Amino acid sequence: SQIRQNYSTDVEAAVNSLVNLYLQASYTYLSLGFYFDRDDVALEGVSHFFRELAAAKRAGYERLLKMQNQRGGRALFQDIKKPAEDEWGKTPDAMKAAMALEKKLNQALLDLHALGSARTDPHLCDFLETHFLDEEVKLIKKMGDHLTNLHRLGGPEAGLGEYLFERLTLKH
Amino acid sequence: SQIRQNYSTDVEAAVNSLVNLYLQASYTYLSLGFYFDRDDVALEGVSHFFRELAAAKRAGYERLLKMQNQRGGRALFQDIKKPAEDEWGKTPDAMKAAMALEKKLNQALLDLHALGSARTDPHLCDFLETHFLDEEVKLIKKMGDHLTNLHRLGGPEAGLGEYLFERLTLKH
Amino acid sequence: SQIRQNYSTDVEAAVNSLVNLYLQASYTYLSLGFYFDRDDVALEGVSHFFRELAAAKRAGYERLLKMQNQRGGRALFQDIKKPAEDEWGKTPDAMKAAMALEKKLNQALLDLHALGSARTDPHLCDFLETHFLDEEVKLIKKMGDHLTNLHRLGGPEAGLGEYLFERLTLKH
Amino acid sequence: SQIRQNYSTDVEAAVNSLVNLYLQASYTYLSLGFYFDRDDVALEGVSHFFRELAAAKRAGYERLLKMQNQRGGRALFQDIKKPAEDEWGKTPDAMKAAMALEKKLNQALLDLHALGSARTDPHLCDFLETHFLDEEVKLIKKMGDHLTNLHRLGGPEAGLGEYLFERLTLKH
Ligand SMILES: [Fe+3]
Ligand SMILES: [Fe+3]
Ligand SMILES: [Fe+3]
Ligand SMILES: [Fe+3]
Ligand SMILES: [Fe+3]
Ligand SMILES: [Fe+3]
Ligand SMILES: [Fe+3]
Ligand SMILES: [Fe+3]
Ligand SMILES: [Fe+3]
Ligand SMILES: [Fe+3]
Ligand SMILES: [Fe+3]
Ligand SMILES: [Fe+3]
Ligand SMILES: [Fe+3]
Ligand SMILES: [Fe+3]
Ligand SMILES: [Fe+3]
Ligand SMILES: [Fe+3]
Ligand SMILES: [Fe+3]
Ligand SMILES: [Fe+3]
Ligand SMILES: [Fe+3]
Ligand SMILES: [Fe+3]
Ligand SMILES: [Fe+3]
Ligand SMILES: [Fe+3]
Ligand SMILES: [Fe+3]
Ligand SMILES: [Fe+3]
Ligand SMILES: [Fe+3]
Ligand SMILES: [Fe+3]
Ligand SMILES: [Fe+3]
Ligand SMILES: [Fe+3]
Ligand SMILES: [Fe+3]
Ligand SMILES: [Fe+3]
Ligand SMILES: [Fe+3]
Ligand SMILES: [Fe+3]
Ligand SMILES: [O]
Ligand SMILES: [O]
Ligand SMILES: [O]
Ligand SMILES: [O]
Repeated sequence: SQIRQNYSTDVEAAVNSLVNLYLQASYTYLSLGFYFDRDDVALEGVSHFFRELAAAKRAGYERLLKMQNQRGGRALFQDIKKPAEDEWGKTPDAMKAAMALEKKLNQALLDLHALGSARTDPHLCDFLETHFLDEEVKLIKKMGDHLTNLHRLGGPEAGLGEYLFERLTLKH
Repeated sequence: SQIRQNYSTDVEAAVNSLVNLYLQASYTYLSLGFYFDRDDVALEGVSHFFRELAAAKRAGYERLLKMQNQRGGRALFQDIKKPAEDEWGKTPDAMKAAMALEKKLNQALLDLHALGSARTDPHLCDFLETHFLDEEVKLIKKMGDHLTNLHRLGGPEAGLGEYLFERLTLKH
Repeated sequence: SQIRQNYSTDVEAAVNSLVNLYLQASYTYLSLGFYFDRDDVALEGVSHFFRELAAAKRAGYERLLKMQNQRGGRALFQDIKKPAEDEWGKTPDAMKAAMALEKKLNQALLDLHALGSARTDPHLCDFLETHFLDEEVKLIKKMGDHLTNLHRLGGPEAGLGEYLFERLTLKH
Repeated sequence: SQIRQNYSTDVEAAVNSLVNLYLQASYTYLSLGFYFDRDDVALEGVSHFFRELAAAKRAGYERLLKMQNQRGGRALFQDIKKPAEDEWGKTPDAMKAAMALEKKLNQALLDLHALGSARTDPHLCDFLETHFLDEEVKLIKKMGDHLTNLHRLGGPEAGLGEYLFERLTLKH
């Protein structure tokens, strides 16, 4: 590659791998979005929430692909694994799956930062620090706050709580 | 008729019949509207909802009458049957009646489309596809979502649920 | 399903299947987009073209999922197969792959319309006629025009032709 | 120095050295700029391109000098070596020299980041990551794309290609 400089084959491949993980996360949020729009689930604000996250994850993989091209890497695509569930349960259930997905993405970002740090690749490191790491932290914090409010709204009176949460916390 | 072309007497008569069904549906929504405005029911957002539907149904029969005249058909009017109930119960009860009415209207639209398809009358078919069929589907979906939220708000704590739903979902 | 009406299990399943085909088409256009952005391909207007198509295909599957929910269907997701190529060749090569993909999507839309016509499902038919069929026809025509201009720019002097086409036809 | 803190004499000296390298790069782009403005070269867009880079490199050394003063370092200036060529050839030739210069600057930035990382100097590191490293990567990618388009426009018909490239890619 005429442009490649300080860009290890390991990072290149781990970037391709993180791309597939963003693709799959996007796909998982697509499924969660349409799930909460089902006439028998009918929680519009929950649906909007997961739909925004599909979009955000798509921006992530688009940014990883762009950086791949900028460093002289070559994208390679693999199959995107279908989401882990077909039916997502109640808002708390779904929010827990989302939390678990985001922790997985955050761990992959941290592992990739470790890798690029090990190959003394500071461009790759700060790319992750600037466009990914703070976004994950903010988003995980938000999901935690959501889980805390669902839990406080939970238990015996849980149908009402899920309604209120969707109406009063989730936008629209 | 100097203008009539490709317009079967069967469609003409089924159009007159669907007009009476829209008239009766309009009438049913009138009754539901004023019912939820009673001082001892007092759910303004529910009342507004059913009042908007009376208006929407009236637009439907006005459009059917206009098309009747445009094709060279002749309108004939029959008595409009009074609504099936005088008292409509609680929001879920009323919403179920509305769902059942809309399914009946949708079945009549589908039967009329089948008929006009059988008389190879594509103008009539696409008139229904453009001005009626998508409206029914959207409206049925909405009523289903409503029923799902009333159900989740239902059971022991149902008075509070009906209040919240009217305040937080139904506009005004 | 409390809302489902005139919505066959066959259409439901063929809709789920067409969703996966749009997902895979989107994915193929993603790969084509980043491919033409490689420092050693470097045809920005070609890249923009395929990137817009990824977005358009994504709008398609989002619309299919929305309609699925509106009719009372249930989305089911399968793995998304990786694109057929890793490297896409020259502009004419890529444009031919795109043409072939769009013909496949158009054939699937036509087969689904045939199916829904066979189950006398006019809502499904006109949904496809309104949001899909004309879009395919316009897009195929455009791809054909592109192929005709690449061909006229082709042969011995082909490097120059690909440059001119990207600069003077493809926007930016 | 009353302000100096965590600022090694090695970084200080390597900063002075990188300043001279930016000064010399600026000087090289000055020469390339006026070269493409010669009546017998006459490629205005190529000239503008290299002139903008002289300016960009000057901003770099001005920023390095400012940071030097901010950390309590002392600037020391050495002779600026004349550019390596008097005559720069054709657009591809010049673009290759520019690529080679930018790779040299990028290697010096990476070496300085390694150094400041070794002296645990995170201010210096992030200064480079924020104001230098991404700029180099973007600029190298652009130069690569340029070289790819010149190459595709090259060979037998090369005079025409250089004209088109200057007119249709290079701004003005
Ligand atoms: Fe939001
Ligand atoms: Fe399961
Ligand atoms: Fe399941
Ligand atoms: Fe940093
Ligand atoms: Fe860092
Ligand atoms: Fe928002
Ligand atoms: Fe929003
Ligand atoms: Fe709303
Ligand atoms: Fe309203
Ligand atoms: Fe009764
Ligand atoms: Fe009664
Ligand atoms: Fe039609
Ligand atoms: Fe039709
Ligand atoms: Fe209670
Ligand atoms: Fe309204
Ligand atoms: Fe209103
Ligand atoms: Fe009020
Ligand atoms: Fe465009
Ligand atoms: Fe192959
Ligand atoms: Fe290949
Ligand atoms: Fe049709
Ligand atoms: Fe020639
Ligand atoms: Fe455009
Ligand atoms: Fe555009
Ligand atoms: Fe451009
Ligand atoms: Fe410029
Ligand atoms: Fe020489
Ligand atoms: Fe010389
Ligand atoms: Fe750093
Ligand atoms: Fe400019
Ligand atoms: Fe300029
Ligand atoms: Fe000029
Ligand atoms: O939102
Ligand atoms: O409304
Ligand atoms: O575009
Ligand atoms: O420029």
